[PDB]
Amino acid sequence: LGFLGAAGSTMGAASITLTVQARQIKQLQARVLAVEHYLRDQQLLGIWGCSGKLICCTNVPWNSSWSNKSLDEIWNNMTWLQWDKEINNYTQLIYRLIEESQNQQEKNEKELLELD
Amino acid sequence: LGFLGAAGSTMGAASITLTVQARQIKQLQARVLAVEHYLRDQQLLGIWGCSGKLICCTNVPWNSSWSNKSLDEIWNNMTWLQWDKEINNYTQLIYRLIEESQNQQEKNEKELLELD
Amino acid sequence: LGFLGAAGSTMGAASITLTVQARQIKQLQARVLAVEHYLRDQQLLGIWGCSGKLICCTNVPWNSSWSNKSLDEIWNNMTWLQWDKEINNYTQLIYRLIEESQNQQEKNEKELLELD
Amino acid sequence: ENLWVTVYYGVPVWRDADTTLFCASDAHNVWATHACVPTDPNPQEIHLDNVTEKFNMWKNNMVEQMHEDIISLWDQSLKPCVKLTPLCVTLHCTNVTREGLKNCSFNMTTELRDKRQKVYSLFYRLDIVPINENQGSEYRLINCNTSAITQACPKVSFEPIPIHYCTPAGFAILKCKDEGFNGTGLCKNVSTVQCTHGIKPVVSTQLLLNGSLAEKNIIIRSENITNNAKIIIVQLVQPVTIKCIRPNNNTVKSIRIGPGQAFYYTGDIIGDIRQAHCNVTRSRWNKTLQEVAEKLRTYFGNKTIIFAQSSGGDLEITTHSFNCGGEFFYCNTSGLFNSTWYVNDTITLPCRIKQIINMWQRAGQAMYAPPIPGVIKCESNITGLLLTRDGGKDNNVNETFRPGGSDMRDNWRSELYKYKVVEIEPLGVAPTRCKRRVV
Amino acid sequence: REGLKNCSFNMTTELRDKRQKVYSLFYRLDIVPINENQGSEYRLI
Ligand SMILES: *[C@@H]1O[C@H](CO)[C@@H](O[C@@H]2O[C@H](CO)[C@@H](O[C@@H]3O[C@H](CO[C@H]4O[C@H](CO[C@H]5O[C@H](CO)[C@@H](O)[C@H](O)[C@@H]5O)[C@@H](O)[C@H](O[C@H]5O[C@H](CO)[C@@H](O)[C@H](O)[C@@H]5O)[C@@H]4O)[C@@H](O)[C@H](O[C@H]4O[C@H](CO)[C@@H](O)[C@H](O)[C@@H]4O[C@H]4O[C@H](CO)[C@@H](O)[C@H](O)[C@@H]4O)[C@@H]3O)[C@H](O)[C@H]2NC(C)=O)[C@H](O)[C@H]1NC(C)=O
Ligand SMILES: *[C@@H]1O[C@H](CO)[C@@H](O[C@@H]2O[C@H](CO)[C@@H](O[C@@H]3O[C@H](CO[C@H]4O[C@H](CO[C@H]5O[C@H](CO)[C@@H](O)[C@H](O)[C@@H]5O)[C@@H](O)[C@H](O[C@H]5O[C@H](CO)[C@@H](O)[C@H](O)[C@@H]5O)[C@@H]4O)[C@@H](O)[C@H](O[C@H]4O[C@H](CO)[C@@H](O)[C@H](O)[C@@H]4O)[C@@H]3O)[C@H](O)[C@H]2NC(C)=O)[C@H](O)[C@H]1NC(C)=O
Ligand SMILES: *[C@@H]1O[C@H](CO)[C@@H](O[C@@H]2O[C@H](CO)[C@@H](O[C@@H]3O[C@H](CO[C@H]4O[C@H](CO)[C@@H](O)[C@H](O)[C@@H]4O)[C@@H](O)[C@H](O[C@H]4O[C@H](CO)[C@@H](O)[C@H](O)[C@@H]4O)[C@@H]3O)[C@H](O)[C@H]2NC(C)=O)[C@H](O)[C@H]1NC(C)=O
Ligand SMILES: *[C@@H]1O[C@H](CO)[C@@H](O[C@@H]2O[C@H](CO)[C@@H](O[C@@H]3O[C@H](CO)[C@@H](O)[C@H](O)[C@@H]3O)[C@H](O)[C@H]2NC(C)=O)[C@H](O)[C@H]1NC(C)=O
Ligand SMILES: *[C@@H]1O[C@H](CO)[C@@H](O[C@@H]2O[C@H](CO)[C@@H](O[C@@H]3O[C@H](CO)[C@@H](O)[C@H](O)[C@@H]3O)[C@H](O)[C@H]2NC(C)=O)[C@H](O)[C@H]1NC(C)=O
Ligand SMILES: *[C@@H]1O[C@H](CO)[C@@H](O[C@@H]2O[C@H](CO)[C@@H](O[C@@H]3O[C@H](CO)[C@@H](O)[C@H](O)[C@@H]3O)[C@H](O)[C@H]2NC(C)=O)[C@H](O)[C@H]1NC(C)=O
Ligand SMILES: *[C@@H]1O[C@H](CO)[C@@H](O[C@@H]2O[C@H](CO)[C@@H](O)[C@H](O)[C@H]2NC(C)=O)[C@H](O)[C@H]1NC(C)=O
Ligand SMILES: *[C@@H]1O[C@H](CO)[C@@H](O[C@@H]2O[C@H](CO)[C@@H](O)[C@H](O)[C@H]2NC(C)=O)[C@H](O)[C@H]1NC(C)=O
Ligand SMILES: *[C@@H]1O[C@H](CO)[C@@H](O[C@@H]2O[C@H](CO)[C@@H](O)[C@H](O)[C@H]2NC(C)=O)[C@H](O)[C@H]1NC(C)=O
Ligand SMILES: *[C@@H]1O[C@H](CO)[C@@H](O)[C@H](O)[C@H]1NC(C)=O
Ligand SMILES: *[C@@H]1O[C@H](CO)[C@@H](O)[C@H](O)[C@H]1NC(C)=O
Ligand SMILES: *[C@@H]1O[C@H](CO)[C@@H](O)[C@H](O)[C@H]1NC(C)=O
Ligand SMILES: *[C@@H]1O[C@H](CO)[C@@H](O)[C@H](O)[C@H]1NC(C)=O
Ligand SMILES: *[C@@H]1O[C@H](CO)[C@@H](O)[C@H](O)[C@H]1NC(C)=O
Ligand SMILES: *[C@@H]1O[C@H](CO)[C@@H](O)[C@H](O)[C@H]1NC(C)=O
Ligand SMILES: *[C@@H]1O[C@H](CO)[C@@H](O)[C@H](O)[C@H]1NC(C)=O
Ligand SMILES: *[C@@H]1O[C@H](CO)[C@@H](O)[C@H](O)[C@H]1NC(C)=O
Repeated sequence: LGFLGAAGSTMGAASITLTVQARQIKQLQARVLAVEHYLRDQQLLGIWGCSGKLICCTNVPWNSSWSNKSLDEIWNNMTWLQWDKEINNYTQLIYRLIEESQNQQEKNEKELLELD
Repeated sequence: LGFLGAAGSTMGAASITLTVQARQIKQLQARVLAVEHYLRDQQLLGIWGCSGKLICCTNVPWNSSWSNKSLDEIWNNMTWLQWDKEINNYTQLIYRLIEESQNQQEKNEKELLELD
Repeated sequence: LGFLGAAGSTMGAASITLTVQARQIKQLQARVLAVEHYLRDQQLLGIWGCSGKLICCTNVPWNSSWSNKSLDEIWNNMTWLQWDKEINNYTQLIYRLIEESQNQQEKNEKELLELD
Repeated sequence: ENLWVTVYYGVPVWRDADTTLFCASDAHNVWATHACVPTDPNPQEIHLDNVTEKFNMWKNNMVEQMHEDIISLWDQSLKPCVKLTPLCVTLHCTNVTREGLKNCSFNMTTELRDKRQKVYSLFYRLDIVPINENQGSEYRLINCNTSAITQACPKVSFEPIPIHYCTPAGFAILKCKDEGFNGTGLCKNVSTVQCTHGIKPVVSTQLLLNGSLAEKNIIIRSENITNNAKIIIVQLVQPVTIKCIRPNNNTVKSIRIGPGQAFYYTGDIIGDIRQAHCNVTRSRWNKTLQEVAEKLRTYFGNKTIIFAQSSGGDLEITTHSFNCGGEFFYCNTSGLFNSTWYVNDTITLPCRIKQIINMWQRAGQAMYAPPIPGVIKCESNITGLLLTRDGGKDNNVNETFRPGGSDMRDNWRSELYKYKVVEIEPLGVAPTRCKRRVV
Repeated sequence: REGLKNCSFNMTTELRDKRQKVYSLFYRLDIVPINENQGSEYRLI
């Protein structure tokens, strides 16, 4: 299909192609910038505990205030471009909640291991 | 709290905020330096097998010469700033021991799979 | 032992030292280049699903046309330098096969996530 | 119990560090602020509870970086500008008919290499030195024997713009919030910012203008209050307004030196010729001196506090230099520092204007400011003083202080005293009962 | 000796309108005779 070839497809269809898209003086600035973008995204995944995965489930419940749409209304009826606009104002809030959940999870894993 | 807001808090209390600090021509030099700074610590985590984790338990036993303090004396009676000073002379020693232990673990898991 | 002190040792002996080598306008360009080489290898490990591991087993079968040597003939009778030369023309084939095997694994993982 | 090493990431610790800082500013100025990163519309500051930290304004390397950046920006602004090397030519001068000005004439080059033109211009006596022939009619520009002279571009403003200093990610700037602080010792109230508040570049030699004000009381700062060699920085609670004027109405004319070049000079003065001056309100200044003396007495054993004018040295040392309207003023501050304070209208300061300056005192460098036409007026706040102690005396009766300081860095310190740069180290290790499980 | 020559030139001065006569010694290796080859005039090699 190729890079971004799924952009006009539904979110559910697009989720199949994530593997493909995970890949891929002024030159110096271009090289530094390319590195910063790669690491920016990886830093978030590492903090979330999602590193190494294209699809990562979390323990954060969905707030109906972020969207009142059913899963079918989202996965089979939307492009990711449309979806990002719908939650553009809630994305940072969601990110913080994921991070808090990861830290609570690892603290609990530690306390469990203390019993062994 | 906020960035480093936990710095004066006890080591145990501070652990709830780990994600807060985990995230985050001269301008170009600043950007490159920030990348090198970030990667330095991520490289150690990758070697230690701790990548993707905020809290990572190891197989290295604590040597009482590094500190003779009880867990209450450390976790409920210290800041992380004070702790780093106490073991500042042993930090690199500890780091090498973690690396040696990880490599033996990687080897042992390989051998287990070879048998199975 | 020190950096690359294992280079003349057998591959099996060398495997115990992997963490030793895992560590580490012209000046600015050199710093960016060093980062790119580090990340180049880390991206390959992420593509292969081997990120965070010093030793990573794959599902790709050894193809005897690359080498007909027995494991004892490889692990105890050769250095890594000699080994790289013996299969130098096949390394790209191996890397591509590892990526293909990971792609199949990710498709299977996606189904499992929906099932449970 | 058997304890094991546990690795933590995101640990809230830091160590003192020196790192490259970059400029940021609010969305042609000499400081090239357009090159700077736009400031955050809502800057963050985090108070650090239970944190006490050691600061030392005299060892602070933010100051060294600011000084290098101020010089580097200044030099960059002069690179495209017109060189005045052809103007180092014998001048023939007579009185304008005040002593501060001479009416000079000379032969200068033209757009065409083979042609010459006669130029009449007025110069300040400070920029003019007699030729060793000593006939009294022949003169040269004062820096022709020490440096090339470059004309500042007329399009470039020297007006200060606040500059925020920012640190790279992974580093942070600590700020001291104590109500009073000497810039040294432990600060009880510490907060963290990514960037400093904006700091205006200000160039001055005796008085600090338009700086930060003390919240409650006058703060006197020194590396060693008992060492007369050290420069004492005094921060005022309330500003004292100083107003400056250049009464002369200059008519600025332009003559080509050569292709792509032009020279700007005052060709005429309209109306009478009067000396430039600055005034400080007497009542407000007197209150300021008394309050400074009251604070000094707490360090010096309640000895009578004496202020006095500088003992000597270059004009740049003995007078108060500043940039007003793009003109460089040098004012006689003896009107401000003539008092004696026992334990028990306005002040007019004469000024001089000099077009050729050496702001950083570097050998081999000089700048010629172009004249600014018309009458120039300025207003600024005196927000602090640079004082030195007159030592070598064993007298227990009284003590004497004089204005001025050894370096430009002393000005930068007055705003940066509260800031410290630290490196953030997210990794750390500590014992736990937790043991890693192995497959 | 033969390795040196005593040369003179009109050098510029701190002031553009003035000139000074300068005497100096140069090594023969740094000095080239005028193309007229009269030996009375020289230039830097
Ligand atoms: C900067 O440094 C300072 C100094 O180091 C740090 O402060 C220290 O912080 C720790 C951690 O918070 C405090 O320890 C905790 O202390 C409380 C007990 O204190 C209580 O009793 C007070 C009694 O006084 C009156 O009020 C009672 C009301 O019933 C009356 O009966 C009395 O007669 C008196 O009138 C009471 O006043 C306190 O309430 C007030 O003060 C507290 C202070 O923290 C405020 O929050 C309140 O809002 C209020 O202003 C308070 O009730 C212990 O109870 C704590 O132990 C519990 O929590 C621990 C948290 O780690 C936990 O480990 C323990 O196991 C225990 O948890 C148990 O109880 C919980 C109750 O909710 C359960 O939920 C839990 O499951 C479990 O059962 C703890 O010991 C230090 O006292 C405090 N030191 C000082 C000198 O103040 C400060 O934190 C640092 N700042 C930063 C940012 O780091
Ligand atoms: C760009 O946008 C368009 C519009 O959104 C989008 O097209 C929609 O694609 C979705 C699938 O992603 C379609 O929904 C499915 O349709 C399945 C097939 O039903 C009919 O269409 C078949 C052909 O569809 C494919 O090929 C056409 C081009 O030919 C293409 O447009 C389609 O997108 C799709 O690629 C056709 O073969 C099939 O045949 C029937 O009718 C003929 C008539 O002659 C008859 O002879 C046959 O015997 C038979 O009766 C029929 O015509 C349908 O099976 C599918 O439901 C199954 O799969 C889903 C998903 O796994 C399961 O959930 C479900 O339970 C079933 O198993 C589903 O309904 C949708 O219909 C398209 N919309 C339109 C208007 O065509 C493109 O894909 C987008 N492009 C990209 C790159 O994203
Ligand atoms: C540079 O190159 C040289 C030559 O290759 C290397 O020297 C070899 O080092 C390896 C690893 O240490 C040696 O392998 C071991 O040799 C032992 C030799 O036996 C000792 O004891 C007998 C008496 O019982 C003596 O006669 C003999 O001289 C030795 O003192 C073997 O016993 C070992 O076998 C055991 O370990 C192996 C590996 O785990 C097991 O597979 C066996 O079953 C058994 O448990 C082992 O073979 C090798 O012999 C050395 N060669 C020589 C000629 O001495 C250097 O190490 C290399 N340097 C570097 C830095 O790589
Ligand atoms: C520094 O102080 C001097 C003295 O206070 C200020 O000069 C004063 O300026 C005013 C306004 O120009 C003068 O008023 C004028 O007086 C003349 C007569 O002298 C009169 O003819 C005019 O109509 C007008 O009334 C005032 O005389 C003058 N004082 C003196 C002694 O010359 C000067 O402005 C001050 N500088 C600053 C920056 O404030
Ligand atoms: C300083 O000197 C300059 C001249 O070098 C003075 O500028 C001149 O001022 C006169 C008025 O005094 C101007 O004439 C007026 O022009 C306006 C234009 O709208 C007109 O409406 C008036 O009727 C009158 O003609 C003259 O143009 C102006 N010259 C220039 C080049 O602008 C200036 O006023 C002097 N400043 C002081 C404080 O005296
Ligand atoms: C700023 O203004 C004051 C007041 O007009 C000037 O004060 C005068 O300064 C000169 C030195 O530059 C003093 O001359 C000295 O007198 C002492 C004896 O008192 C003698 O020992 C020295 O060798 C020298 O001759 C002069 O007395 C003094 N005038 C007054 C009334 O105190 C000051 O010079 C001005 N500063 C500058 C840089 O122009
Ligand atoms: C601060 O200033 C005082 C006064 O100059 C310094 O005290 C001098 O210290 C030297 C040390 O050799 C003695 O020989 C002098 O006799 C001291 N002078 C007096 C007047 O007591 C002090 O050293 C300075 N502090 C620092 C850190 O430089
Ligand atoms: C410093 O103070 C002295 C006085 O101690 C000033 O000299 C006075 O000048 C005024 C005005 O001419 C006279 O009325 C006084 O009688 C003078 N005093 C003496 C003792 O002669 C001197 O002008 C002051 N300096 C400055 C810069 O203001
Ligand atoms: C500060 O005190 C010194 C020392 O007393 C003063 O210098 C003295 O001045 C008196 C004037 O009568 C003389 O009698 C003394 O002989 C002087 N002492 C020395 C050591 O020379 C100085 O004048 C005082 N300063 C002020 C502003 O009053
Ligand atoms: C949903 O969002 C609203 C608005 O931020 C918030 O007040 C509410 O607590 C949220 N619900 C949950 C379950 O987080
Ligand atoms: C404990 O630490 C001390 C100091 O580094 C060291 O001498 C000693 O050998 C260590 N003990 C062990 C078992 O490593
Ligand atoms: C093994 O490698 C050879 C050479 O590339 C290739 O022809 C052969 O098909 C490979 N075998 C398998 C099973 O992939
Ligand atoms: C091991 O490899 C070396 C280098 O190719 C070779 O000389 C030696 O004969 C090999 N040993 C065996 C047993 O094949
Ligand atoms: C001009 O003033 C100077 C002193 O500054 C003096 O020597 C000269 O003679 C004066 N010229 C006339 C014409 O008075
Ligand atoms: C200002 O101070 C002087 C002493 O230095 C004093 O004589 C004068 O009265 C003061 N002026 C006012 C208005 O208080
Ligand atoms: C100087 O002080 C006055 C006091 O009213 C104030 O209004 C003005 O803003 C101050 N100027 C500066 C540059 O701070
Ligand atoms: C210097 O200039 C004079 C004329 O003023 C000329 O005669 C002489 O030859 C010149 N010297 C040189 C070395 O050109």
